[PDB]
Amino acid sequence: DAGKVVDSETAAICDAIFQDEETEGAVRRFIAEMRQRVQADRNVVNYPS
Amino acid sequence: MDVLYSLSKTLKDARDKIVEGTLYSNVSDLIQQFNQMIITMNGNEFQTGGIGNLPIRNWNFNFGLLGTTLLNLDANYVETARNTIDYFVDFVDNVCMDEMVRESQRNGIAPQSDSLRKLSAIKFKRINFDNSSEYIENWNLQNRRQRTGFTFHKPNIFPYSASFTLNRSQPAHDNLMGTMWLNAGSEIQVAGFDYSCAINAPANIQQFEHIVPLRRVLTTATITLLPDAERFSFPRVINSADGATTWFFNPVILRPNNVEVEFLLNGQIINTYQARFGTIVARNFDTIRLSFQLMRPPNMTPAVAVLFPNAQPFEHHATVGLTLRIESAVCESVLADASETLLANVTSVRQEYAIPVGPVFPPGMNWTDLITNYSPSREDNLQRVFTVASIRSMLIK
Ligand SMILES: [Zn+2]
Repeated sequence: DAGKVVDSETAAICDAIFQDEETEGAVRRFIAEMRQRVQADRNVVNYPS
Repeated sequence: MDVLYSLSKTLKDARDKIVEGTLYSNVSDLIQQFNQMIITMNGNEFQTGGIGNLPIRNWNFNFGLLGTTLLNLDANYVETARNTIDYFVDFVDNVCMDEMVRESQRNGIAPQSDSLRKLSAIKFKRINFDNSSEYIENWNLQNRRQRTGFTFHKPNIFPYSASFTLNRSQPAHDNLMGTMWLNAGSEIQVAGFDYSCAINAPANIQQFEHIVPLRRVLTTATITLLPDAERFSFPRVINSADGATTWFFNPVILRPNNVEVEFLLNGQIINTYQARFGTIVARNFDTIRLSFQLMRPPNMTPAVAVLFPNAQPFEHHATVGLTLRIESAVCESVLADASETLLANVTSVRQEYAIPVGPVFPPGMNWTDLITNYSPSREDNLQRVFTVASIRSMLIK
């Protein structure tokens, strides 16, 4: 779904983990499912890095 | 300890859910757990046994992951997983037998074997799975100081005891008074007697009493009360107090008059029941106080009046008794009972491998000697060993 990461290099790192044939199943399945949390009131955001 | 239960939970589920022909979506989340067991366990090495006749074995883990690409599981996928499960289930047997056999006196709640101390690192914490059993749930609630509870069917709360008490005696032993009792398992049978049948008592009534203290506090018990002690009803000969001589007891049995059963907690009366037989409850208690009395019958037919004269030769002795029995109760410490076999698994390991007597437990794991002096140092060891015996019972019956 619509998920985001924290800047431009942590998207370039996690894309190469998704591609190569060595990473395990619980890590490759995970980075298609990690989520930010916006929470418009209280002004607190969360982004993976 | 928490990761030893988590190894056995997903080896039990791996033999049950990974069957031939099943759909892959039924086992899609177990294989992610079972592959993540293997990644954590590879490269490590272990050593179990060494005490008694328990042999020394070395363990080494180098396995490969399972496939995650079929739609229905076939016989290649089952037979390549059974020869991985059968090595882990042999490892867990020898860790559980290594821990049920050891004990300490300073802090018995800590792990004692070499393998279970090594599994308590933060490297192995990712193997942790759900904790849904009764003993592993009470292991975690009690570790944070929250209130726990074990449910028993006929709990072995009374140590074995069979004795008497003479409130009136002479060396001829022909005019006696007192009580007799048997406390064994979860059953109390007390019986009071009087040879004169209250011929000289004030208002022809003789009062009896029997007080049984417990070792641990029971909660929400279901108790059956019946107005006869069937064990102290026949003629018998009994030795004296110091084993010198023997004395004879020939009973006839009246009904118990004015029965009062009280359920105490720190000397406070929680419950009471007055001439009420059958099934009763007891919400919170640690001391049972039985009270009952003998009354001479004021009207007697000629067949009865010959039995109880006024003079000294009393050939038929009066007897009044009760019978109490705990069906099920909830305690907070571990005990033994009549339904589950956790005490039998602990003693059978120690007897098989010829284990020497240690500093804590009685010789031969005698339950009468263990509930008699049930110290807090023995309670922490007994919970640590019944919990390991509960983990081993999932894999190996
Ligand atoms: Zn039963």
